[PDB]
Amino acid sequence: QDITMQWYQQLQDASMQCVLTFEGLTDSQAKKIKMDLQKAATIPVSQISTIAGSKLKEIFDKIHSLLSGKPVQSGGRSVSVTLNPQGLDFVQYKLAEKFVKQGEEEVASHHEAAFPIAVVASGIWELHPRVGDLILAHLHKKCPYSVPFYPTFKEGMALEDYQRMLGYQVKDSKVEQQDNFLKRMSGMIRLYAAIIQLRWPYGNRQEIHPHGLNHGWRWLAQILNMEPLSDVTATLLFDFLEVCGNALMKQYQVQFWKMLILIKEDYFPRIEAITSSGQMGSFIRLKQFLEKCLQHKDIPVPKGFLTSSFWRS
Amino acid sequence: RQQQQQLNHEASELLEIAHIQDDLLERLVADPRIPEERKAEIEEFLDGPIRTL
Repeated sequence: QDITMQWYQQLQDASMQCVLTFEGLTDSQAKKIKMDLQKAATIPVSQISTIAGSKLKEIFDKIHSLLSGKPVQSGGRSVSVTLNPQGLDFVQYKLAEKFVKQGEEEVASHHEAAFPIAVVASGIWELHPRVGDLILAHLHKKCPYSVPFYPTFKEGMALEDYQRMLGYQVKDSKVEQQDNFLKRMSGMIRLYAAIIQLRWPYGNRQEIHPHGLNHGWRWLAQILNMEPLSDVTATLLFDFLEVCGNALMKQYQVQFWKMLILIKEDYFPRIEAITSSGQMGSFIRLKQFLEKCLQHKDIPVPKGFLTSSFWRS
Repeated sequence: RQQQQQLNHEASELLEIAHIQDDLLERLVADPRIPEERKAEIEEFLDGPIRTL
């Protein structure tokens, strides 16, 4: 997976170059500006789950306006980014991470919210590809299983530093649990699995999807050609196919079913050996989801998918 | 004639068992309600020497 890890490093170190570009943003009024941008660049993403589709275009334009140079209403006074080169590079970073935090602390709790957040992330990525590379940067670090790559336990570094690589949320004191960590990882790739299939409707876009559905085929191929982890793999595989299996079936008619009549024969027996009966909850539901789909020859539309009824009311 | 019949009888019984085993293996592999992980395990133990009833 050298090809993928090189591309992975590019987005990582390239986001690190962004960590260096606005270090000057790290006075009494200069602190007011930093908060005003961090504030007026993360509230809109938090309301995407709680709005009507008829109104959802308001948030898209409000993000597009603030980010394109135009002003936006934050509180009472108006905020802008024009002639604010660090504020521009600062908003793209916090915006890209807020999209991931929402997939981390909302999509984990409520799977339906992935799609209204994905379309908005997909349209902004479309108009501003730099924001999208920052979206992949944070998604990759917070969730390395979305690259995908399984970090290995290494000698010479502390254990706590290794647990963070795995994506475990740790306060300075201790590491987060595993059950709450599996939810954070699920919600993050259900969001990602929704992004690679949905497209912002309005705007009259001539070009291709920013992060197309092609990245969904390789991801499934790239995690099934490596040995599975005990509980993560069987979980993340399910909540990925449930979200993006339908869109992947239509694009690749016969090639997707060949990949699906394979996991039942080859990759499913592999998961039984590595996992004790005490934590089979991932693999057991991975089959319940298929057995229906296999005999039905169809993957249900993800529960929460956006319909036309959503865009009018 | 006795030695012929005893061999024709052993081959007839083993052929009856073998056909049962072949009908099973085929049906199990094709069954939608069987997980893939198990099918590979079934193919290993049934696509070889003939098993007891």
